[PDB]
Amino acid sequence: IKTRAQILEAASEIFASRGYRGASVKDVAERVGMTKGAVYFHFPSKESLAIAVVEEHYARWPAAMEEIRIQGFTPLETVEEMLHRAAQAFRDDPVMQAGARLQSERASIDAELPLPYVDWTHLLEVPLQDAREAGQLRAGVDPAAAARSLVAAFFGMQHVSDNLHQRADIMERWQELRELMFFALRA
Amino acid sequence: IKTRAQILEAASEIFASRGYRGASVKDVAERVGMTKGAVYFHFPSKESLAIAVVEEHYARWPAAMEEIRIQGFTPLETVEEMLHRAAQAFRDDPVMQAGARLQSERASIDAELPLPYVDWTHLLEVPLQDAREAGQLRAGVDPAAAARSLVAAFFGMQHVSDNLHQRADIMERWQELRELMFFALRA
Ligand SMILES: CCC[C@@H]1OCC(CO)=C1C(=O)O
Ligand SMILES: CCC[C@@H]1OCC(CO)=C1C(=O)O
Repeated sequence: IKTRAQILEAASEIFASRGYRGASVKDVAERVGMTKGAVYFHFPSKESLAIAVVEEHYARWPAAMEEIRIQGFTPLETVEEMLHRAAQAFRDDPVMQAGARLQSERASIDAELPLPYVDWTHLLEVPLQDAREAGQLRAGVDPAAAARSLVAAFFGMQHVSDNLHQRADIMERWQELRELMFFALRA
Repeated sequence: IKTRAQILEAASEIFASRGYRGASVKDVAERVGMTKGAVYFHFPSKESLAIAVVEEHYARWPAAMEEIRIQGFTPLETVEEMLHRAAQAFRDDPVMQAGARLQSERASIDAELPLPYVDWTHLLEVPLQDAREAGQLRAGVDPAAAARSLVAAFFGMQHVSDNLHQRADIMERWQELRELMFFALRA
């Protein structure tokens, strides 16, 4: 039988390609192999399905940061590698593409989706605090401000890449912007 | 009688507050003082009205850059002051707020709106080229890349500010990000 993750992947594919309005639970059930009633057991409405997709595209990242940390990357290199991985994931992964598209549509999706930006901001602030204490971060740079700036800039870069080029050029666009941001952050 | 600009301002107010779907020509006509048939003389459909709002929120900026240039600001200070003025304008001006909201909604507005980002990218590239030739721009920084990075980062900053805080904190959010970007751009 199909798992929650399998249903979520199918839902992600459809939301990424069609948006919330154009997606249906009927089409998710067909894609994934099961009846609508069976899907509703896992996700009782289209709204709850959308929420689960957005939540998942955030909740995955703490574990990634832990994987990087235990390899001994410095605080600022940890932030860099997280954003590298995010860029590849928006490029490739339907759950990320769907999470972003659902959040793009938030003003006209009647569903209580998680607040954008704040999870990644909170996530990155921690290594950025360590970077400050360590002497890695340029004097006067506030870690909370750096976290906000990085998340907003990265968000904007990936959004532009999506809107204009379906994220095909995302890695180059991130490289050129990251070079400036990290030049400004490094002591 | 009402001018095109007056109709466009009323339309902007409604689009900014309600989005494209929730806006109507009927409500624009009521707001501005005139019959729907009289409004349709200027803008034959809701689509053409939306296009005019988005086009206007871009077309205004070349003149602003000229006003700054003739005061003798350096190439990089010209870029800085343009983005300062953009931040205040998104904060305050319904036409800017509407332009951004209509572009946010572009994937589900059936209207041929102008491509986002490219006008501002082209606009800023010119002074950034001058900055390079002048020796103002850090060695190795490509002007076209800097223009893209600045537009995407600024876009993201203002979007986050809108989504979370209705742009109330936009000037502070821009200051902290601009400090990093321009630290990285200046020779
Ligand atoms: C560092 C990822 C920033 C990010 O990009 C898309 C998106 C979806 O709203 C984001 C978020 O909410 O944090
Ligand atoms: C420097 C302004 C960047 C900008 O912010 C909102 C928006 C609307 O799509 C933008 C654009 O298209 O260039």
